[PDB]
Amino acid sequence: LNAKVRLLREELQLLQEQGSYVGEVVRAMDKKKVLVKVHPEGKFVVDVDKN
Amino acid sequence: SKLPLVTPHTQCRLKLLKLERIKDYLLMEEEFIRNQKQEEERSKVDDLRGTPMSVGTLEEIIDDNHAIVSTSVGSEHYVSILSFVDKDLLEPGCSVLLNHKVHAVIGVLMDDTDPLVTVMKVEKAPQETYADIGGLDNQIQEIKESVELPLTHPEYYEEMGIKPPKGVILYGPPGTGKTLLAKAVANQTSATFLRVVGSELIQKYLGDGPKLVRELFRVAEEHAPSIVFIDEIDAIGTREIQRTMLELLNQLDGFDSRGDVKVIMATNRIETLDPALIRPGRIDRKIEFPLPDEKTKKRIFQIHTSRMTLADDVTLDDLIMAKDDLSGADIKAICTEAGLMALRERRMKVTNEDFKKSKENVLYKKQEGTP
Amino acid sequence: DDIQQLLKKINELTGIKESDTGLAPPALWDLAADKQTLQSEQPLQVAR
Ligand SMILES: Nc1ncnc2c1ncn2[C@@H]1O[C@H](COP(=O)(O)OP(=O)(O)O)[C@@H](O)[C@H]1O
Repeated sequence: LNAKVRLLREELQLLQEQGSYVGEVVRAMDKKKVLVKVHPEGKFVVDVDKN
Repeated sequence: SKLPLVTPHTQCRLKLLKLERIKDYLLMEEEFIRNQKQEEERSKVDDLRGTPMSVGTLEEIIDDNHAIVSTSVGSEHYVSILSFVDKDLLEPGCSVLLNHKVHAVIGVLMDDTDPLVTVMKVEKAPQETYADIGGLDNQIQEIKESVELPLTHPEYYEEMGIKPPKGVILYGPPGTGKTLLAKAVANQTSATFLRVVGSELIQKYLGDGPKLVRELFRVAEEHAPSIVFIDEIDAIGTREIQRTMLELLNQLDGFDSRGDVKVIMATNRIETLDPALIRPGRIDRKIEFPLPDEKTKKRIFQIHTSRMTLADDVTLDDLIMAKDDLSGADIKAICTEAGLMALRERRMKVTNEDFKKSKENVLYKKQEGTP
Repeated sequence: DDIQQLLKKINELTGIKESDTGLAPPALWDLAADKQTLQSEQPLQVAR
């Protein structure tokens, strides 16, 4: 019962995070910067996280 | 960058030694790289361009640091230019990085548009060399004098006060090596090579023909030392198509100063060429590619059969003999089909009779018609 | 085959090549004026 309660609570917590877009890179710009193409807007250069 | 060219081709330990030399050097590369500040500059600039940075297009520059930029939503913004952006690298149509919040110009992005001509920039000449062509010596000296020497050593012409020749037509029966010679000269002098095949500049769209040739010359002059090849110029050469001709002729002769880009145009039906495109002012070098003679045919046989394992009984002369009936491409066809015929009967070592029946069958497939 | 695989290993080890940006000679640019103008002026839109 506690397992289901906990998983529901954490799922509710992550459910607040938004849609995060969808992008496709055309060319990486070395560490961090990296160039990407998103569907409705144009090209951006977006730093990458800890991965 | 690319690997060196190992120039034994028979399986010999010389080939080996060259290879393990190369392995040694690349292994030192691996060693060196595996056996392993400006935070002030970064903290100013790469923090002023706070991530993310959008990509837009520059339209006009109004002040020293003020410019108009459009974005992919199509809106137009008069924004400022930060001092680190190279002004001389900025022009209308240029792709520019912009601050996300305040759209300020924060740098030029190297171009990644105009896809088609970007593809035809090829630059992939290194498959051949003057070595791969044998016997076309007169043609070689002609094209060297016309396009290769002015690129490699313009000093002679500048010292002579000579404005170098600015157009070459290659002609002859097909399979004589016009395309091969163009690729070979592109390889000898590493100037950027541009190839566009004839009819492909003919387009359904009214503007697309002249527009395509204009953008091709634009990219050619952008690469600066460049050679542009139009094979089967006959497709255009022999109102709209004539307007594309006018565009090409004016791009050759007309206003402005063209500079360094060289033009090679290959035709199979030179006599059908219109007088305008063969400009005495521009096209002063016409190079004929005759059907190979006995010496040239022998050279082509050696060049093509060189990479093939051969038996002792092959008497190349009876293959060379008779008359100038065929070209180098036909010779390659004989070599290839002789290889297949040796393969069927299970020879990895082609013999004389293989080439004999190969040339016989090719001559059978060569031309046709009722007696 | 070792030629090919060692080439690929070298390529992955050196990483991709820096495409970079504008960034005129370092002594030429910046000054605090750049950031001050960035935070003080307005990115005007353009209208007919
Ligand atoms: N002199 C030559 N030396 C070597 N190869 C040749 C020669 N002439 C023709 N060839 C062969 O013919 C082909 C090139 O034909 P080419 O005449 O350049 O075509 P096009 O007529 O379209 O210009 C190549 O595959 C090449 O191997």
